[PDB]
Amino acid sequence: NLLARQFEGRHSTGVAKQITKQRVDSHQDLELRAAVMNDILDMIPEGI
Amino acid sequence: DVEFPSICERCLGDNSYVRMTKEPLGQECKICSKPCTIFRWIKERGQKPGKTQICVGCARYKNCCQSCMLDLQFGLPIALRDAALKLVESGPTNDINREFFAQNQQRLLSNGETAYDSQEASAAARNLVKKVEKRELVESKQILKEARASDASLNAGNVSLSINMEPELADYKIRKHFEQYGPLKSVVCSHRAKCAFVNFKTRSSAEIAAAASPLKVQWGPEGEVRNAKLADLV
Amino acid sequence: SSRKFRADKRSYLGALKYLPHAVLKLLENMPMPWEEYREVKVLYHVTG
Amino acid sequence: MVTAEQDPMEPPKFRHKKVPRGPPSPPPPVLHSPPRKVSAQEQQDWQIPPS
Amino acid sequence: CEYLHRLPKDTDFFNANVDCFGREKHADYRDDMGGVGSFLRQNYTLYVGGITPTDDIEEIVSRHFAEWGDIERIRVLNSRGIAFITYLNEANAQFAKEAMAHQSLCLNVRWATTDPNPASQARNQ
Amino acid sequence: HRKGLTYLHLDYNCNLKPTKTLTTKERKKSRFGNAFHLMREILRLTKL
Amino acid sequence: YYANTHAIYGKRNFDDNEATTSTDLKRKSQKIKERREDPGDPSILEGDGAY
Amino acid sequence: EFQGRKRKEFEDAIRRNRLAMGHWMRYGQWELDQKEFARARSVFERALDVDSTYIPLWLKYIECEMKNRNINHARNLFDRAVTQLPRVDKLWYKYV
Amino acid sequence: TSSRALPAHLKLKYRQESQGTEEEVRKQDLREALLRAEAAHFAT
RNA sequence: GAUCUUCGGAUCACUUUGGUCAAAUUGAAACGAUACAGAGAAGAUUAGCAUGGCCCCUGCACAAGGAUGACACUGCGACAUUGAGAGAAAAC
RNA sequence: UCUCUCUUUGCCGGCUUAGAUCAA
Ligand SMILES: [K+]
Ligand SMILES: [Mg+2]
Ligand SMILES: [Mg+2]
Ligand SMILES: [Zn+2]
Ligand SMILES: [Zn+2]
Ligand SMILES: [Zn+2]
Repeated sequence: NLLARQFEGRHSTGVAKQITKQRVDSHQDLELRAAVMNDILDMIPEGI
Repeated sequence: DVEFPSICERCLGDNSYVRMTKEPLGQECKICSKPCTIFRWIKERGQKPGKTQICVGCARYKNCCQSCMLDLQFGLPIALRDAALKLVESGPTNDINREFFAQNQQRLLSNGETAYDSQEASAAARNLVKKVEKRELVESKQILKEARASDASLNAGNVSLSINMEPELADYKIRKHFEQYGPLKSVVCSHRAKCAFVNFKTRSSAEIAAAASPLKVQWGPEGEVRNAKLADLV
Repeated sequence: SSRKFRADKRSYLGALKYLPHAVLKLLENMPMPWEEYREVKVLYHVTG
Repeated sequence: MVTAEQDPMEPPKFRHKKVPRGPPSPPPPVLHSPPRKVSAQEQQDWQIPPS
Repeated sequence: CEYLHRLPKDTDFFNANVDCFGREKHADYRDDMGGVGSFLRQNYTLYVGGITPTDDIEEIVSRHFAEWGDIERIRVLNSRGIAFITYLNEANAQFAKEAMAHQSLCLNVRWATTDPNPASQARNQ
Repeated sequence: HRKGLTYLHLDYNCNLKPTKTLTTKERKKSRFGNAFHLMREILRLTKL
Repeated sequence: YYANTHAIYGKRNFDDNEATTSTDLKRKSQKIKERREDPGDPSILEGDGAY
Repeated sequence: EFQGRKRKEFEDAIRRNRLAMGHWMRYGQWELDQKEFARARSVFERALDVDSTYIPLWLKYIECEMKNRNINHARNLFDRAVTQLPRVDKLWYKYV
Repeated sequence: TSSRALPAHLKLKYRQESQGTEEEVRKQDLREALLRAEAAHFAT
């Protein structure tokens, strides 16, 4: 792994990061905001 | 089935029977910046082995040879082809844009349509040769004496010159003109000034060359062009 | 520290991945107290 | 045609560089049902005040 | 030796891939234009810089450059010791470029960039 | 040395000691991981 | 492929004045052998007939 | 150098918020003031790739094509727009 | 590559005979079984 | 050359060349220093966790750190105009 | 039908223990 990272690069893009007891609140808030955005986008009728 | 790289038989050797190896992912395309397989063979015994340098996507979008990059229809460098012939627009020179163009062009070009037809190529070749053959075939008085006398003293409607015997066109044309008039040393010239000064090993050669006189001449940047405008009023 | 072998440095460094295997094979065959020397069959990279 | 064998100790040959994603296939037609009328009254009933 | 110890002639056309000096040509043309040119462009002229002793710079460089190969255009700036000699063939051009670096006329020989003159661009094209 | 960390000296007994006082940037750049240090210590034992 | 390469070399050098047989192989080898200097005798090791 | 500077600032501004159509509209306008074609269309159709359902962008694109008298180009653009959103009458009305 | 990506649980488990395979569920009569179970629950 | 064979010959073996590229200024990276400012949340001191990707660095790491790592976090016109008057103009 | 002005004119950074504390 060390030599692969040395001769290849980080490959930081496209990697996932598990929730680790410190991102729990900041991820729950994101999910709640996304859900509320979806509900807003739905209950508002067309052309309003 | 990843079968062959496209190579012309000028650099495939004069033997109808050659052997070659492939090393997959052995190099990054010098244009695509893409992982591509290498191919190594021998043109003829006794010279360094050749190898392919560009991917299969390229040399095909360019209709070129992966090793020598001579175009597979005319046989002169692909850069000179795309600079003088100008068949179809090329790509950029910067890294990200060049790789982006290479990737998207390979994608839209493997969808099935061919980007290079040789009919238009020959048509453009003949058009270029046709343009080449077509190519083959008181205010003046005040700017005349304004500075000629100044330099002459410092370091020395129609106007007719004098002939004295006091003892677009490149310089090699001058070189192969004065060789029969004596050995050459150096020919310093300038197109803007239109003045070509030569030097010989002996003054006798210079004087005999100059005696051939009856377009010709006999003996800052803009400051040297004052007498070149005399060509307009010669 | 010479350019005469500058082409082999990448391979020379990639064998860092397998070096602990070499350490294990070397320590596994250490000479016992009663033998003055021990000749070992060895396998080496042509790079060295 | 012979596949040249690779050195087992050879590390990764070259770096990998990310490319921004290419353009997608062009969007399809929409085919919606004809829009309904909402009128200014119902436009007003869905107006939210600032917080 | 295993390489030619002579001067390239008119009919010495080489491969576009191999530098006419035996080296190889990349695509990015670098930033200092130092060692070997790119294959995506063909420039027959080279930037030579160095001493600017007197007004005879044109003739001295001509003396020091004709012996290297066929010359096409010599344009030397009078203000500073900057010249843009243009050769006829790639072989002589690059042979002289590589052979005149750090010599006495050290000389900063490099590859010329795109000429901004629309007239010079027109005639070159 | 393929990291630019030429100011760090790896003596023949496998100790990583800087050759000069390091700034914060060098100190953070010249921090190796558990793999490199573990392998260095195993190598030190083998050399012993 | 061997034969074609040999033919190409013969065409390039214009030197094709040989035959082919069983004993002819040895006969061709005879003169190449006589041109060669002898192989020394091992245990003669520093000049004057070194192996 | 001035177009390079404005281009870099607008390009980052549209890379940061790729859903900000106002940035794409302003970029197309500023690019259109001197170099009237080619890359103007590129930038605009990039924005349509971001969101092809933004009718103001379609209308702005049409008007910007018609300012410089490119008629057949604009007719092709209308055909694409009307086959993409057949149930909006603004595009149909402008076309007719 | 990563510690969690190493091979593990390489044998996929399938439902055995008495575990409720598709054959038995198709053979079984779920309706009357469900009503009988509901009645048995109701009786409590 | 060894072996037979009968002085016709037969056996035995049969086409290399790992090439980031020719003896190191001018085609393997990335910077020192000096000079300027010079430490996130509406006073002041200050915990942090996040969002976005042509920004990365340390790390074996899908841990965690690098100032909460840094940068960024705004703003506009598918506005229909008529509601009216005045001097002009061409028009009730 | 122009010019100016007014008016009408629907309208286009997050989280936690308020994060925690505070006298010239
Ligand atoms: K802090
Ligand atoms: Mg962090
Ligand atoms: Mg951060
Ligand atoms: Zn070829
Ligand atoms: Zn390619
Ligand atoms: Zn030599």
